Amino acid sequence: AKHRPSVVWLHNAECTGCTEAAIRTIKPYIDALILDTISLDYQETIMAAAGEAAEAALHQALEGKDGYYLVVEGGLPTIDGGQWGMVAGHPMIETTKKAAAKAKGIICIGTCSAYGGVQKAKPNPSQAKGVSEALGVKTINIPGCPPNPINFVGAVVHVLTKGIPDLDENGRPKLFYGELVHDNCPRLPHFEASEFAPSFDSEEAKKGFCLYELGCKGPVTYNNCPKVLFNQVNWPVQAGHPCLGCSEPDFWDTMTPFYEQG
Amino acid sequence: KPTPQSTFTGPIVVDPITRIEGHLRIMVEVENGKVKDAWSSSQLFRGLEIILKGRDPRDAQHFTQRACGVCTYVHALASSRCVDDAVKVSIPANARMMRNLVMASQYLHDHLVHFYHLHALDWVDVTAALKADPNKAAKLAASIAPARPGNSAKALKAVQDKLKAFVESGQLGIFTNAYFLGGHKAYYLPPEVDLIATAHYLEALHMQVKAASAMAILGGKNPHTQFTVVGGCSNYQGLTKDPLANYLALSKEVCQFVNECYIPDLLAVAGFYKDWGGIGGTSNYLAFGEFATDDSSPEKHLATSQFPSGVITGRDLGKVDNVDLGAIYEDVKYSWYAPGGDGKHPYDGVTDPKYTKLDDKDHYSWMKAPRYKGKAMEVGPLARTFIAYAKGQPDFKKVVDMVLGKLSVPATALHSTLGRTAARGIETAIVCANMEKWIKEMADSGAKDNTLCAKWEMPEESKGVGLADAPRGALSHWIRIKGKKIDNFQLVVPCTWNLGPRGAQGDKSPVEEALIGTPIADPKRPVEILRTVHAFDPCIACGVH
Ligand code: SF4
Ligand code: SF4
Ligand code: FCO
Ligand code: F3S
Ligand SMILES: [Ca+2]
Ligand code: NI
Repeated sequence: AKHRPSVVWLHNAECTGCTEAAIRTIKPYIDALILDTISLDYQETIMAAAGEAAEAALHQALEGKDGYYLVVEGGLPTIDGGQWGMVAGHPMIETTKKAAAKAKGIICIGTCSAYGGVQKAKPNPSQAKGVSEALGVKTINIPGCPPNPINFVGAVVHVLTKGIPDLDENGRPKLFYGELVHDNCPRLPHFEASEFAPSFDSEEAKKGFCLYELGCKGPVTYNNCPKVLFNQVNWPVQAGHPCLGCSEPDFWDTMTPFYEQG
Repeated sequence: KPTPQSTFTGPIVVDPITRIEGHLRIMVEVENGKVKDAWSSSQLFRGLEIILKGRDPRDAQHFTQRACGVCTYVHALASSRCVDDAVKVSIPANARMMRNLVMASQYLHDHLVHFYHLHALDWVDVTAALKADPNKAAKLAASIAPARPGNSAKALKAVQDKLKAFVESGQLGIFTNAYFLGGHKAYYLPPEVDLIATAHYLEALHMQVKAASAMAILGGKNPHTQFTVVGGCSNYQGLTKDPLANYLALSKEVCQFVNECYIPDLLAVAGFYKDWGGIGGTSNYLAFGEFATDDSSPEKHLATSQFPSGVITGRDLGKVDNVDLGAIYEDVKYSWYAPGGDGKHPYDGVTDPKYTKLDDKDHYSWMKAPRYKGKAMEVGPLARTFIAYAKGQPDFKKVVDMVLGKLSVPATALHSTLGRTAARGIETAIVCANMEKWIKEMADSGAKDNTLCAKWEMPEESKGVGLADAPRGALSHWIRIKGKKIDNFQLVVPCTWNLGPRGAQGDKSPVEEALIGTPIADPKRPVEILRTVHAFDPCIACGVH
C-alpha cells in the first residue's frame, strides 16, 4: 500500500472552531481524506493517545523518514517566556518552532494562526502573535474565523499534488481569497441604488436591503463566502447579518465596531 | 469482572488530555492502584474579558463566540441574552423560537461528535474490530439496535476491510500509540461490538456534516453563527417555508442516527461497563434551564425552561431549589490570578493574570473556581437530567426509566461516570423528540407575522445577565455598561464550574472529586483517568476564555 503524506497538526491559542470547520468538508469527507489521501499523524482533538503516549506520537511524526507538512491552528502567546500557553509542560511557541523547522510546508488554518486572531486583539494580555511573526517564516494563510473547509482542504490538496498555490500580499491563496465578498453579494444592486436597511427591525431589512449602514465589511473583505456558501446552505448576509471582515488580518481591531462604518 | 486494578503507588500526569477541546493537564496521586488525590490544571489563557473592556456592547457577542468553536453559537446566545437584559428589550416570539431551535441543533451536533469522536475510543478497541467475524457482528447488531442496512454483514465487512488496509499500511495516524494497542485489561468489549461501534464512528463523521448544515439554515454558517442581534435575530429567510422544510428533513435524518446508532451504542457500552456506575460520582448539581417558552427576562428563562433550572445539593432529589443568581461567585486562590480576587460575584468580576510555575500546588490553573454559597457545582447533561427527573419532567421521567430498566440499575447508579455519559444520550434523544413540534411552532408563527427584532435603546449605565444551558451546562455572561461602553464583561462557563481548580476553602472541583477512587489497571496506559475526564466533555477554551 502506497505511502500517504504525513500531516502534523498543532493547536496553540485557539478555539478549535478551525478543526470543527475542517471536518465539515464534503469533497472529500474527512474520513476519506485521512484514510486515503493523507496520514494525519498528530491531532489533539481526535487522536487516541494522550499524555506521554501522545507526545511520543508527535516525536515519531517529526522524526519520520518521509518528512511531513505542518498545519497550525491558533496564535502563539509569548508573554512570560511562552508559559501562558503550554502542552506537555512545554511553551507552545517552543514546540511550534521545533515542528516548523523541518516542515515541508506550513499551512495556517484560521485568522488566529495566520494573523494572531482574537487573543491578539487590544490590549493583547498574552502578547499573542501569528505564526509567521512568531517563527519568522512565510506561511500559507487560510484565514476566516473559521475559514471555509473548501478553502482549507483545497489548499492542503493543492500543496500535496501541485505545489504552493499563488498567494496574495497577506499569504492567502488567490484561488479562494482573490475577490471581495461585496463584489459577489446578491445585495449589490441595493448598495448601488443607495437602498440600505437602517435597523434590523425595519421594513428595509425585511426586504433584503444592503447592510452597509449596519456595518457590513464586505466591501473591504477578501473571501469567497457568497460564492461557495457554508455547509452547502447559507452565509451571513443571506441570513440578514453584516459581514464582520473575519478573513482580514487583525479584524477585531480594524473592523470594529461591527455594527458601524465609523 | 472485577474491575481491573494494579498495585501502583505514585504520581501520574496526563498532559495533553487529548479528545477534548483545549489544553488540560491532569495530575493525580495513586495509592495501591486507586487515585487518592487529583488536580485539574488548565494550560492556556487568552483573556477575552480583558479584551472586551471599553468596547461597544453590540460587539460582545462576536468576541465571546470565539471563547469556543466546539460549543459554537452558545456564547453569542449568552452575550445577546446578556445585552438584551442590560438594555431591557424583550425579543419577539419568533426570535425566541429561532434562538432556541439553533440551540437544539447545537445539542444534536455536539453530543453526537462527543460520544463517537471524543469519548468512544476510551471504551472501544478499534484494532480488536479486526478480529470480529462480520456475520457474527451483524447478528449481534440485530440483537442490540434497530434494523438498518448499515449494520448488515456486508456493510460491517466493508468497514473492517477499510480498517484492515489502514492498519496494514503501518501508518496508524490518529490511532498511533493508542492505549488499547496490544489489548488492555480495562477494555471489555467483544470484537463484534468494537466493529459495530467503529462502523458508526465513521458514519457519524458524515452525519455531523448534516447536523451542522441543519444548524446553518438558521445560523447563517457553522462554526460561528451570524444571525443574532440585540433585540432578536436578523434572519428573516429562516422563517420561510422552503428553508424550514429543509431544516426539518435534515434534523429528521440526524435524529434517525441518534435513535438507530447513538442510543443503542451507548446502552451496549453501558451494559458492558456497569462497574462504571460505581466510579466518578459527585453530589451537587446546577442548571439554568434551556428551551424556555418565555425569554423576556432571566427570571422568566429560569422559570419557563422546558429543560428546567434548579439546584440539587448532596444528591437530595427531594429538594430541588431555585437558582439564586446573587449567590454565584468565583474564587482565584488556587488559580493563576493575582491575590485578593476571591469571592467575587460576576458583576464585580476581576481578571488579573499572574502565572507562577508548572504544578505549583498553590496555583495550578488558568480557570477560576466558581462556587455557589461555598459549594462546588456539577453542571451539564447529568445536572439537567437529575433536575428534570426530580421535578417529574415527563420526557426525562420516561427516558431515564427506560435506561435504568435496560441496565437494571437504580437511579443512584447515575451519580457516576457511567451516568454522566448516559445523561448526554438521554437528553439528545429528548431534544430529537421535540424538534418537529418546535419547528412547526416557528413555521406557523413566521407564516403569520415575521417580526424578528424588537426596537431598543442603549442606556448610559446599566447591567445585565444572559443565561443559557449549553451542551456542557450552566453558562452565564454578565455585563456592566458605563458611558454606553463595556465597563466589565465576565463569562462564567460550564467547564469553569466542572473543571476549575479548588475554591478558597481548598475544596476540590467536580472533576477533581470525581477522579478520587479511580482504579488504574495499567499506570502506563491510564485510560480510566480519560474515561471520567472525558465524561464531563471538557472544553478548556470555554473554561478559561
Ligand atoms: S480563527 Fe477563529 S475559529 Fe479559528 S481558532 Fe481562531 S478564533 Fe477559533
Ligand atoms: S450587504 Fe455587505 S457585501 Fe452585500 S452589497 Fe451590501 S455592503 Fe456589500
Ligand atoms: N457547552 C459548552 Fe462551552 C463550555 N463549557 C460553553 O458555554
Ligand atoms: S464575517 Fe467572515 S465568514 Fe465570510 S461573510 Fe464575512 S468573511
Ligand atoms: Ca470568567
Ligand atoms: Ni467549548
